[PDB]
Amino acid sequence: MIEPSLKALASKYNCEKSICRKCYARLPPRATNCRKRKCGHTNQLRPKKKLK
Amino acid sequence: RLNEYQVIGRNLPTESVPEPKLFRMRIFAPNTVVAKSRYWYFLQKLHKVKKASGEIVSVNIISEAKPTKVKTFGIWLRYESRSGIHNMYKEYRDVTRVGAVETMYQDLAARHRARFRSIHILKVVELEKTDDVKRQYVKQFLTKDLKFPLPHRVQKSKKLFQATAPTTFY
Amino acid sequence: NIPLDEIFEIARKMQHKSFGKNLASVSKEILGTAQSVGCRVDGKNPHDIIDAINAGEIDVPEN
Amino acid sequence: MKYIQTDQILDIPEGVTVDIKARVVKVTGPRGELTKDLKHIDVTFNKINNRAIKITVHNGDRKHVAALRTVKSLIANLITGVTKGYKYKMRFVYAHFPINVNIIKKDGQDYVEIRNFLGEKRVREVKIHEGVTMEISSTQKDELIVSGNSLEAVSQNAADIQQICRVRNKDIRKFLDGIYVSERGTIVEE
Amino acid sequence: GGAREKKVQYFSKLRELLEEYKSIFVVGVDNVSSQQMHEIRKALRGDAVVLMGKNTMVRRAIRGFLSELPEFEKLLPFIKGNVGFIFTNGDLKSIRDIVVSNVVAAP
RNA sequence: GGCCAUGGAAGUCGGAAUCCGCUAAGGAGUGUGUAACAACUCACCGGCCGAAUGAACUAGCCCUGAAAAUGGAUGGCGCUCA
Ligand SMILES: [Mg+2]
Ligand SMILES: [Mg+2]
Ligand SMILES: [Mg+2]
Ligand SMILES: [Mg+2]
Ligand SMILES: [Mg+2]
Ligand SMILES: [Mg+2]
Ligand SMILES: [Mg+2]
Ligand SMILES: [Mg+2]
Ligand SMILES: [Mg+2]
Ligand SMILES: [Mg+2]
Ligand SMILES: [Zn+2]
Repeated sequence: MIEPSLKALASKYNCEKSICRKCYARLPPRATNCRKRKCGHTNQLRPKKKLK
Repeated sequence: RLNEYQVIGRNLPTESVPEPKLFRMRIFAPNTVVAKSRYWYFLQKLHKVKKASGEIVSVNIISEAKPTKVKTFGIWLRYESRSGIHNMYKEYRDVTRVGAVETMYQDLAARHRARFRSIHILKVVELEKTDDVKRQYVKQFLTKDLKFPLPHRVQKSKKLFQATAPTTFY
Repeated sequence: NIPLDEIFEIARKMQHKSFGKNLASVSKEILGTAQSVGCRVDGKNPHDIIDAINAGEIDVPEN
Repeated sequence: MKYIQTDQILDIPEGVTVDIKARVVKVTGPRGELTKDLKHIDVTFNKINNRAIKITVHNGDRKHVAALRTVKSLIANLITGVTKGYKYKMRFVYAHFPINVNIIKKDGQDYVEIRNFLGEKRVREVKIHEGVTMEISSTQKDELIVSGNSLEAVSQNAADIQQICRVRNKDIRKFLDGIYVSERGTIVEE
Repeated sequence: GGAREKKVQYFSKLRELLEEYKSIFVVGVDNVSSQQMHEIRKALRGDAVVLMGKNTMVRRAIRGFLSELPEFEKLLPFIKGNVGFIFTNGDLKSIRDIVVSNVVAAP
């Protein structure tokens, strides 16, 4: 089991992200555009879904 | 290569109207043949007159008042793009009114693909006050004690081969 | 339906609540919070009869 | 737009001697010297005084102007690396399998040896960059201290250690095991 | 357009309370909660009025109006940082009994 | 600890609601955290620096959109302030 203090540190790298809707990119949560050229730097982003 | 012309014309006198109003336009044209042609182009955009029913009264070159005084010009434009019709305003640095218009024609050709046929010059005004300057790409030359070098000078050679290493100091 | 001339009593029995201006502000706190339920507050719902005396309708400047 | 001139001001603390010649920066401080070649950028340098340096770009376009404050920031990072140092603290995050981390030396090279990560029999080895010091924290359980003068080497070794512990073929939202950077600071506390 | 009206009401009630009472001293706080502030004005119903706001508005809105009520002038350079106002008139002791009463600290 | 739902939901499970009072500041709450609170983070208002900043739109070049079969064609080489 992971302590809650360490679980937030790990979640900062694995979970707190946004995802490009066309090419599936792991983006910073605050990002407004995708960094990949293949999708045309689209603004169509959505948060990475969480376990529930 | 352009000149600024004052072209004055009028409707042909009739027994009803024997002295029609005289209208003047300032035309930037390469020669006097296009100056009188451009004049009729704009009168038929505004006044019920034609070249067949009108008469050119005077064509005169308008020389720069102070051709060796550095000025900043604001030019108001109305140009046609591939999709619609647009108004625009731009600023140019030059010593003659004609030379700013020549820069304008080169400038809208390069950034907007606007040909000479697609441009209407609404107004050319010399900006007297430094507060009258709105655009930052010419306002940067109105700062006090402006200095700048010209790094990386490339010298044009008359010969194909040079026996010494190239340099770019300047 | 209340007041039943006792909504001031609900405010002066709950005298330790709203840190308002002068007593009558405490009467307004119950006015706002009892609006959330929704019954026979003088015919309709509050945020209406409240806003009457909030601006000035009849008379509750009770001392 | 070709901005006529753009400037940034470096600040040199009292004990530090920056030294620039032909876009080769050598920063000297109490903690040592760091050097960096910037021949891939067109910038010019002026020594304002012994405590300040002006960094200038003449007639630069948007991207070439953008490359100016990054030069400033890199030299500032060099200065604080030779006057304060850098320290990255890493916490070992595991749910079930303890991560067995040792500082080994093989073939005359220092390595960080990770064992039993997610129960694997594999032994992970990360080369320790030159000028970088590793230490197993005594005051904290499951903590690694990466320290050194150069911020780039320290952060890149830390990233190497973090990256070698990536989870494959699992829901990484659930399988949060790994080695993660928890604190990015300096050797000298402020 | 609503900001310049709440600004005007702020200056309107700033000067409404200036002449109703009088002289005022130093009044600075920090790390003070919203519940922390409700306690002082709970016991100070009428003998004092807890004026509040900010800094930059207060300094200029009075400095330019130093014509109807000059006197202050050199009294403005005192306004620095997190500063409120308690508008009343009592004595150097009679107000610190009713105001300084509530304090919350921390280690 | 708003009402009702709920084993429990106290802002952060779900429905009518979206109010009031102090404020300059605060939503019957933008999130993380709890069985639930607590807890912190926001929404907005403060102190600080001090001269600019945000949004929508228009059209130039470039990029994504743009998948076919022998190896190969701006005519070729090659060309990037051309
Ligand atoms: Mg007409
Ligand atoms: Mg230009
Ligand atoms: Mg141009
Ligand atoms: Mg046309
Ligand atoms: Mg030669
Ligand atoms: Mg699976
Ligand atoms: Mg692109
Ligand atoms: Mg294409
Ligand atoms: Mg080819
Ligand atoms: Mg050429
Ligand atoms: Zn993408």
